[PDB]
Amino acid sequence: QRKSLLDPLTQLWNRAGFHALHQHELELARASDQRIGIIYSDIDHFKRINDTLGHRAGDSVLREAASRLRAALRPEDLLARFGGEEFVAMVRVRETTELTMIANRIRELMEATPIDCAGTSVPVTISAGCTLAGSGEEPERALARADAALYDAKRAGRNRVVSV
Amino acid sequence: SLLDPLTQLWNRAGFHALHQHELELARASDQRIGIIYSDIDHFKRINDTLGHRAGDSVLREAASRLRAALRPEDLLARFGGEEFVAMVRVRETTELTMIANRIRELMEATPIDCAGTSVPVTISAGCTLAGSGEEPERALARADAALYDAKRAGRNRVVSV
Ligand SMILES: Nc1nc2c(ncn2[C@@H]2O[C@@H]3COP(=O)(O)O[C@H]4[C@@H](O)[C@H](n5cnc6c(=O)[nH]c(N)nc65)O[C@@H]4COP(=O)(O)O[C@H]3[C@H]2O)c(=O)[nH]1
Ligand SMILES: Nc1nc2c(ncn2[C@@H]2O[C@@H]3COP(=O)(O)O[C@H]4[C@@H](O)[C@H](n5cnc6c(=O)[nH]c(N)nc65)O[C@@H]4COP(=O)(O)O[C@H]3[C@H]2O)c(=O)[nH]1
Repeated sequence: QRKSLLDPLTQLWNRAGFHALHQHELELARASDQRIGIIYSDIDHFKRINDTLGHRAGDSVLREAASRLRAALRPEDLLARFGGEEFVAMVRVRETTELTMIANRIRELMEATPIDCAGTSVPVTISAGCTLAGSGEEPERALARADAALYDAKRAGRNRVVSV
Repeated sequence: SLLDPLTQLWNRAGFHALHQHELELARASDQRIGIIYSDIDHFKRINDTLGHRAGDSVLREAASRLRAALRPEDLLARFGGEEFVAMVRVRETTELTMIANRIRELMEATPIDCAGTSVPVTISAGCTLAGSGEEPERALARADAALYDAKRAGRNRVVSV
């Protein structure tokens, strides 16, 4: 099947599939009088995990992450993995306060429970940047603003959310 | 219209009027009609010890917390007394039970402000899914009965049936 729109490892959307889904969400969003929020998150200290315990361990962390995230969001919310240890969500909401709240939700639940990697339990946190797609703003533009907030989130110490 | 004057929530009439529409909706998205039936615990004690204005305020804050604790499409109603009925489309009763306990918890999490008087309140609920072609009223009764068991068991308690 023409399933090259998925991330093989986690079965989430990949960068390409994610970007194609934008337009239709723009439709839905204007439709239901909602806003389009992006949450861009990244697993903290991922190399440390990988280099220390091996690629399988890291792939395990990634799989557990994708799963927790998927489970913490409504069915219609887009969730993707572009590569590395980063998960990007797109949610239809009313205002940014709600987006931040969703972001810290994901963050806390990732922090709340360690992850089993071949009998070795590994504690992980996640950082996120999040923003609303501006009125008449293009998709990539908002994505980059969220990527940049994520950067600031890492710099500010990690395990935190930066709403912008 | 089809509203409870006091709280501007649906009344028994408004409830039954939407039901058939909720059936159609539930069928479309392969969901089940969930009913949560709840009653404020020890409500007369409040009315007596602080007055009908107070009792009426507690009722107003509940409608507001409940309503804020559900999604817009979830039906929230007050038939009368101090009881709030909710109708929510879901896929299995564990989900209905969680929703119920959530409402219960937030009701207990914060006293209710009665004009410079914060009063602790709790709520009890009984919940159930409607069977295929079941009369709303039958489902209503089953949840009302579980609500009763929840009261008899000690209140501040959910009974899923
Ligand atoms: N697309 C999307 N939107 C989200 C998500 N989480 C939150 N929101 C939005 O943010 C609003 C406020 O959410 P809230 O503070 O959690 O406050 C929530 C929450 O207390 C309650 N609640 C509603 N649905 C659920 C649920 O499926 N699980 C849990 N635990 N609580 C819920 O209802 C309140 C408001 O319901 P809403 O009117 O729907 O209002 C929501 C909703 O539009 C999400 O994962 N995806
Ligand atoms: N109509 C209706 N259905 C409800 C309500 N609450 C829960 N559900 C349903 O119950 C499922 C699981 O809820 P969950 O355990 O809280 O697990 C939730 C929860 O962690 C997260 N969550 C989703 N929306 C919200 C929200 O608005 N606020 C908060 N705090 N959490 C949410 O998404 C997870 C699953 O989302 P779902 O796929 O949508 O799946 C949901 C959803 O179908 C409600 O107030 N109204």
